[PDB]
Amino acid sequence: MREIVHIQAGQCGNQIGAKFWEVISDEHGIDPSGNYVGDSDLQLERISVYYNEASSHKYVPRAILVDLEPGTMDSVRSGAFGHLFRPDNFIFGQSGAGNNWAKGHYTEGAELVDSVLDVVRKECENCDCLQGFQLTHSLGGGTGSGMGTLLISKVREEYPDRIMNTFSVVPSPKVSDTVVEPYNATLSIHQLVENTDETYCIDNEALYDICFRTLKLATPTYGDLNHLVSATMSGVTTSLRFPGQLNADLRKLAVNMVPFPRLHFFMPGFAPLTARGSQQYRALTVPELTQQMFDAKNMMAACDPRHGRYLTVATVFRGRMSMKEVDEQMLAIQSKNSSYFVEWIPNNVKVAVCDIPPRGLKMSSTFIGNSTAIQELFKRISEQFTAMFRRKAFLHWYTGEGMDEMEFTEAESNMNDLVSEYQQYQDAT
Amino acid sequence: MREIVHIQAGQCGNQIGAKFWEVISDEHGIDPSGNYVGDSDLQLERISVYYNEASSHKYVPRAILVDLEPGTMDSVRSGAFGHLFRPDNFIFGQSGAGNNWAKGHYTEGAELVDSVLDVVRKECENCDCLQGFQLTHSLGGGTGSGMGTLLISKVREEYPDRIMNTFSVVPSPKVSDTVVEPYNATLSIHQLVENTDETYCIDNEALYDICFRTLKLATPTYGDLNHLVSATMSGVTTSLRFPGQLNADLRKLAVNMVPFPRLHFFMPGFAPLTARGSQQYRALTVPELTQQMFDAKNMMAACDPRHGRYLTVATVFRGRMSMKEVDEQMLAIQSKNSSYFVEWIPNNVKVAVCDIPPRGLKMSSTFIGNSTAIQELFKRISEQFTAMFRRKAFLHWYTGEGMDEMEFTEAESNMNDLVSEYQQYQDAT
Amino acid sequence: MRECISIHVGQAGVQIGNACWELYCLEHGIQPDGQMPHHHDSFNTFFSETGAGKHVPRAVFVDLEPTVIDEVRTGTYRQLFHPEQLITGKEDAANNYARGHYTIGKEIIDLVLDRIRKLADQCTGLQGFLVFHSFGGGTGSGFTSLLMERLSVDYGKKSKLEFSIYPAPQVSTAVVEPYNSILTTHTTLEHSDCAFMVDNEAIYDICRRNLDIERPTYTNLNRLISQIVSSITASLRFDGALNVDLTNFQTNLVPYPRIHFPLATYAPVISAEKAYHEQLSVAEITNACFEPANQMVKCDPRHGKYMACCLLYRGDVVPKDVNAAIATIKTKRSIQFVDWCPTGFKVGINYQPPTVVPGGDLAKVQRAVCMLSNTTAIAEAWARLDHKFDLMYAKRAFVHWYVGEGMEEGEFSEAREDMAALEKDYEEVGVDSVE
Amino acid sequence: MRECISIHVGQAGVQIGNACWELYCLEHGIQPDGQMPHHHDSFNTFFSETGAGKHVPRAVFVDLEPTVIDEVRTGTYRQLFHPEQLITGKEDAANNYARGHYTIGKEIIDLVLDRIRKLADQCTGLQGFLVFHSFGGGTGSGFTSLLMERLSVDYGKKSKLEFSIYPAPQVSTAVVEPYNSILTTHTTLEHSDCAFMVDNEAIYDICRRNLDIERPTYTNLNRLISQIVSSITASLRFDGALNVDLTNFQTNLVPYPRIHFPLATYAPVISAEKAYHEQLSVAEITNACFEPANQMVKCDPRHGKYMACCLLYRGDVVPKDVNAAIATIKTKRSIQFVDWCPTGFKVGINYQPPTVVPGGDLAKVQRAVCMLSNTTAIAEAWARLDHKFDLMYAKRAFVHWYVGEGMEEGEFSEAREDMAALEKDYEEVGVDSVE
Ligand SMILES: Nc1nc2c(ncn2[C@@H]2O[C@H](COP(=O)(O)OP(=O)(O)OP(=O)(O)O)[C@@H](O)[C@H]2O)c(=O)[nH]1
Ligand SMILES: Nc1nc2c(ncn2[C@@H]2O[C@H](COP(=O)(O)OP(=O)(O)OP(=O)(O)O)[C@@H](O)[C@H]2O)c(=O)[nH]1
Ligand SMILES: Nc1nc2c(ncn2[C@@H]2O[C@H](COP(=O)(O)OP(=O)(O)OP(=O)(O)O)[C@@H](O)[C@H]2O)c(=O)[nH]1
Ligand SMILES: Nc1nc2c(ncn2[C@@H]2O[C@H](COP(=O)(O)OP(=O)(O)OP(=O)(O)O)[C@@H](O)[C@H]2O)c(=O)[nH]1
Ligand SMILES: [Mg+2]
Ligand SMILES: [Mg+2]
Ligand SMILES: [Mg+2]
Ligand SMILES: [Mg+2]
Repeated sequence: MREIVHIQAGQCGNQIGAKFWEVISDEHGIDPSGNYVGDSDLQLERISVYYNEASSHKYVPRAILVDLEPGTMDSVRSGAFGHLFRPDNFIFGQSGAGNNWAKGHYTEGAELVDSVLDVVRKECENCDCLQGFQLTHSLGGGTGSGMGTLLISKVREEYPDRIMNTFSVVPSPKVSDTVVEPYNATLSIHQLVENTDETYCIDNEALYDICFRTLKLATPTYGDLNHLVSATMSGVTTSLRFPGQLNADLRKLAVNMVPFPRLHFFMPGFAPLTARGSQQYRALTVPELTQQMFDAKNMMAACDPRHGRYLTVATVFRGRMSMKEVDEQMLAIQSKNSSYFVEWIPNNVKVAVCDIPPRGLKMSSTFIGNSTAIQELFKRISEQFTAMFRRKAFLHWYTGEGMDEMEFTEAESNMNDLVSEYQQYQDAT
Repeated sequence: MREIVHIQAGQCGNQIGAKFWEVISDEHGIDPSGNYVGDSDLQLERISVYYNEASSHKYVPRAILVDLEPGTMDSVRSGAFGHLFRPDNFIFGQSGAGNNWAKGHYTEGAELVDSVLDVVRKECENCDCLQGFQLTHSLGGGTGSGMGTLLISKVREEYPDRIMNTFSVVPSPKVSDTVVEPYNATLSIHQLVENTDETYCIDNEALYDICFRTLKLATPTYGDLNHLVSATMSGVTTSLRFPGQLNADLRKLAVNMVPFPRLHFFMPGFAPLTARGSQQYRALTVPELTQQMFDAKNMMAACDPRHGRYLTVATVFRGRMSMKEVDEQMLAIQSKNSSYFVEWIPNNVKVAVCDIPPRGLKMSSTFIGNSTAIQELFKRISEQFTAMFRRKAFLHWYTGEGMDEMEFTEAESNMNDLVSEYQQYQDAT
Repeated sequence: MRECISIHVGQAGVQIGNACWELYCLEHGIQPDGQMPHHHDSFNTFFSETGAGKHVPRAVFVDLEPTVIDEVRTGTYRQLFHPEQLITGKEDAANNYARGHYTIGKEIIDLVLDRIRKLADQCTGLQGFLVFHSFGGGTGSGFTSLLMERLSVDYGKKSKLEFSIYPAPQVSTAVVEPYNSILTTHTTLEHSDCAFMVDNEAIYDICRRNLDIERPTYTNLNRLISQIVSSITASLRFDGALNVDLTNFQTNLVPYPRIHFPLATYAPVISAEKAYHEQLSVAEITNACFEPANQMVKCDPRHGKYMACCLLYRGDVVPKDVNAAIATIKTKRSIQFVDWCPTGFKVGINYQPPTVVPGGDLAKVQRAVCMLSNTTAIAEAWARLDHKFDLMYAKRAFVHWYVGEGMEEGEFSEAREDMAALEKDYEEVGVDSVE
Repeated sequence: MRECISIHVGQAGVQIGNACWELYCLEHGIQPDGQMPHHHDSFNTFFSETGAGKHVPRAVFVDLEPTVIDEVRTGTYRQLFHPEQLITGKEDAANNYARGHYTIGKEIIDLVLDRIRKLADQCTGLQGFLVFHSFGGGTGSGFTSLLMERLSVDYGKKSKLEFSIYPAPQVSTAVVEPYNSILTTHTTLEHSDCAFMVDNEAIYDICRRNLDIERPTYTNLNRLISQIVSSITASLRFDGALNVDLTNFQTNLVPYPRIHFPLATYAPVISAEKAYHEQLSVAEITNACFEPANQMVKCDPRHGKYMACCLLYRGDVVPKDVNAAIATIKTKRSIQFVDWCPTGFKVGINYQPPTVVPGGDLAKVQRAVCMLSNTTAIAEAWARLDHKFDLMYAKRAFVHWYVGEGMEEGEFSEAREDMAALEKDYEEVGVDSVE
């Protein structure tokens, strides 16, 4: 009932997915072999949303894993937790895009996109009632940004009356993993804005602050870093997977948090985050969860709200815990931080409560907030892009694969246009 | 009761039969020696249709294996599964036809055809009530194509009120096994059209793709290549061999699928196909059978139905399975694929259900659809033939054994006439 | 005493009859082997008693192919049937009306008639015939039309009732149904007292929605059919406060010689777990039976008029609320009668509650309603089917199989105009006329 | 004999109905499975009797999302409810009144109307409808509008009482809350006889202060609202020294076609340890009920004037002391009535003391009072909601969603002007005027 399809593109998508489906397996009590070994029957009431029943109590997931190079699939296939995927889903190419937009959207993406479009259509008909699409990709590389944008356009035209969520990874401001970051970003965003519904802008080095400071980890590896991304990934969509006193769903969030079609760039956040040694000295209660959530320190995007305002906010609590203090504390946050909210949107808070606590924790909360602070996130990217394109650098081979100089004209003329309304609304009266 | 006669001509007919009667042996549970070793008496209630009861609980097939050269019989007789055939049936010549039409129709076929007609008549009187003839030949070779139509004419004149089916193997478009392919085909088909009730046009390389794509077998040998042909062969005639909720018979298929006497060229199809490794992750459920059956790529003929329309469509299900879902599904297939059906034949579907599953599978289905896409198959052969015949290439070797120039005139004047009528019906209103 | 024989032809009739005669032994307490563990006749109208304690049925099983009859011999109901009646040929008709009516029909038609006169003389007060034949098939359409000619001449004026299997509009098992149906109806239009219509696609909705079963095999579907079959003759075999005989419906539901095509309906049809939460009263099953979602033919009566009706209750039924519930139906405006039929209902009551076969989908019930309404809603069924056949004959598809087996092209034209005549007369009478 | 049916819409409706029907089961002494170990009719008003000793409710649970209905199916009350009424769609409206009223709402409204017609024809002396729905919920508001329109079209003049969930001024859980409220209130202003208001923040204040519970889950609030519902319905369900009916409630509370928005209150609401140290006298419970800190809508009547009042006392009660308390509260200064209503009181008495649920937050009582007041203090809440909606709509937020889901601008404009006029008329009538 209300199934959603998981799509993974780029190297991050499989790396995030390899740990994402680890989390879902533990929640539903699924052994690595793929056989149910759980005890509670509440988890099996709604199991079709993510997994699919198969012959002899098999539970293969509804996952599509696609990459341009075989260097990522061999890891998940040969490694553990690869025995439950269906090998038909393991779509792979021959060579990577090489961090090229054209080599991920025009030249080689034409023949690969036709193969995946078959499997997703095959998966869609197998579904009972499709609810939406859940996509994971990177905005910095070529395969994740290039084809993933192309796949969205093809999915959008075939399924116009359906919702989709993109858990994109915004390029890090302070550190640049790839030399050519701005060129990939602006080309993807210019095509993403008009053909998507709701995106979660997370950051790479912003995650580094939390694990090093809040979790007090000295060597944060990608295994631990991706684990935090999974927690805020399994919490947003846990409302329809489990019962609750005030339920939510994928469409419910999109109605409350998208005032305008263009303004659909979000900011996630997770709480609580306590280390193994320092968790004995903190009373896990409802009060501190909201306080530990709204502060600029525990935020998953490299943005300071102190320079901006919160347009809308949605908090998805979990675990067995009463609701009276949820609103009385939300009112206190609304009153104490009253200078940090938009005036022409009253009571701009949405709340929802689940029933099943996360593994090894009594209660937790997930915060997603549409804020104006993203305005400076795009300006920094736009400032970097407009400097390099003026020198006409690195584009001597971009034109070699079909794309042309005039393509830059519209991409840049909209990012400054998008940020114009993204900012003029903040001071609008 | 309604006995069937199996005729095998050429090397392919012997090779197909060498594995066909393996399939029948497993279904009816007979040992290689020839003694029943089964467990269920449901198999022996109708055993006379294919096998023949003999003294001391021994069964012998009602099949004759004949070729112009002794190499093929030497393999089957010396090898296993040669101890159940009655040695009288093993008819062989002195030398192969050498891929020559005249040598297989006039010179070396005249003396052999009298010997085989004796065994045909002898077997027919041993029969209780004859139902028809099954013939397996090749349209590219000499002996299978040359004598095969000669035996058809001899059988047709002496049993006029009887049905027969030919499992002809259409020459491959992409690869030509023999240099002189078109000359054999156009001469045989012109003689095939006049006195054949119904034919199954299968292809060779079109079956190469099926084994390579789904079965993911890197080296498809003829031992495994012919296995899928036998399953299609066994699926057609298992309706009268076993009980069913809704039975079909060889006379039912012909009347349902032959709107006009000249239009009896078919396209087979089998489902499901799953490799041993990837069969655990697919839930064998009736909805997936029909969808896997109708897609253009999973076809046993090298002709995509996208460029044509289905005149009539059959479906012979197998195994324990409910009747509602198959009933409602083909409506959904009809509704979704409504643009690929002939307008002046609504409800153009025949459905039949058996009650015994195939070996090692919960259920299966067989598709036999008279399509217009055959039109593109004959045009290529006619185009190839008319190019070579203009240069008179290889002609001087054919006319030296009985044939002459204007013999080719009617054969070509029939193909373009038949393909014209085959074409002026899909666009007819 | 008053005897009726049943003719089952084709795998449709035999499969229906396998469960049809399954029900009668349960109703009359007859063990499958013929032994025994209102009462005492009950079975004398169906179960011709033999010398020993065995009772043998009065059925005539006939088919062309020897397939479907084979499991009947080897089934659990092996000893009950008398081994002579199971007449079998050697090969079927292959959905060919011509084959089953001209070529292979004649070589076996003389054998079934021999067993008819054998059984008709065995009985004393013979009343009529029951026919269980489909339309799509060959042996169920061409062969049974031969019988309608043979029984009519042998026995002038007796009851001839057919329980047909109407081909579905959307659901289509065969590909030559428009050819078999129109040829069958034209020949058997004038040789049938009344023909109860049953559609195959309609019973899926009843089983899927009303009974809530996701796997409706033919075993469960055919069970829902024998209930009406056991209902039409539920007054001959049992004593009731208001009895009805087979000539009653024949006289009450046939206003014109051509318009004799009613349609069956059964009630209540509710599940097992839902039984505990239902009151199951006489007042509601009259409404439950009449709702357009409960009829067994895919033709909503709202599009037309109810020419006539007929109800046969049973069990602990009191004739007052039956009078009350039926009376209020005329007030409700989902019903619409014709002007020249101010009185248009017939009621029959019985003292025997229906009995559910063990392992069946239905639950034990104390009441039963079986409505047989001749209505104008069946006019769309002929017109819609006539459109399909008229499209075939435009380019003479599939014709060469028929012509070469012993029929003429001229015979096809006569059957085409006959359905136009029936459709014109049936609509003209159904629609209002001046003066 | 006088039958009223309950329609529960949305998750709030389903949970409130679960609590309410639990309370009814304890009140009438029926086990959860339908069996049972003044009294017996009473249960014939709600619990329709089936063939066996089981009784089944007259409830119609309807929702779009299936999760809460799955929960209520899996709950301990799985045998009691009739499985057919639990109508579920596939996806919720997601706080979109447009989705809940136009796009998906029309695809299930036919089924819910069919079930309503079936249940209403099942009963004999139908009284009216009780609708348990919220305001913020998109499905709740959309189905409220659609069902009000359909029921008003079908049944002309019957009682239609609503138990809404008013949006709280400070407590808030939605962002499109003003839009949902304005649209539903404009649509159902003219299609409801009398609509009660309940707010969550007020109940939270009551449970915090009067009952002194620090962990007030939704169960306690639902228990409270169920207690008010049972108290208002006990007049029909039981015999007393002075009975009162739903028509009495309407004709004594609402004086005008539009001013039909009362508010509810219950007394006594005291804890368990405080029960021993209290007297629970008629006068003191009457004063506590009239105390402004016990009202269940976050609006203090000191800012306005009472216009009509109805009080139902249940348990051991003396009309003399009831009269004395009413007279002294009438003569008290702080409570102020309107000039043109010299008599603003309606008293009913019932002989059945309330029964406390096991494990409940409340304590056993021998006297209970339910109060329903039509006043002018709701004008401030209407004005606040209108101001919030106007502020949100001044720059066209979420209007793209609403318009894309089949809306226009005239609907918003007319809803705004309609509530402006309604607030103006409410204030003008409530305020004192010369002559
Ligand atoms: N969150 C997270 N991000 C990662 C991780 N590994 C890589 N990334 C991000 O992914 C980007 C890599 O680019 P990709 O889109 O994967 O490109 P690719 O798969 O190497 O293919 P090419 O574009 O052709 O080079 C880097 O810029 C990182 O920011 C990871 O483990 N966790
Ligand atoms: N499907 C299938 N086809 C085969 C197989 N082996 C051979 N063939 C076909 O058979 C054809 C060979 O021609 P034949 O009719 O057998 O000729 P022959 O038996 O060798 O006798 P000559 O015509 O005198 O050479 C080839 O063109 C192949 O297409 C097989 O194992 N499977
Ligand atoms: N109600 C019901 N109908 C059936 C059943 N089995 C087959 N049918 C119907 O019978 C039709 C097939 O035509 P038949 O008259 O049965 O064909 P046949 O009896 O095998 O005789 P031939 O036409 O000669 O093959 C199908 O279209 C089905 O609708 C059954 O079990 N129950
Ligand atoms: N009194 C009370 N109110 C509740 C309760 N649960 C939810 N609510 C109210 O219901 C509102 C939510 O709207 P719902 O009708 O439940 O919406 P939904 O069921 O999720 O369906 P959609 O509107 O389509 O999203 C909240 O604003 C709450 O004020 C409850 O247990 N008791
Ligand atoms: Mg790469
Ligand atoms: Mg050879
Ligand atoms: Mg047959
Ligand atoms: Mg909801």
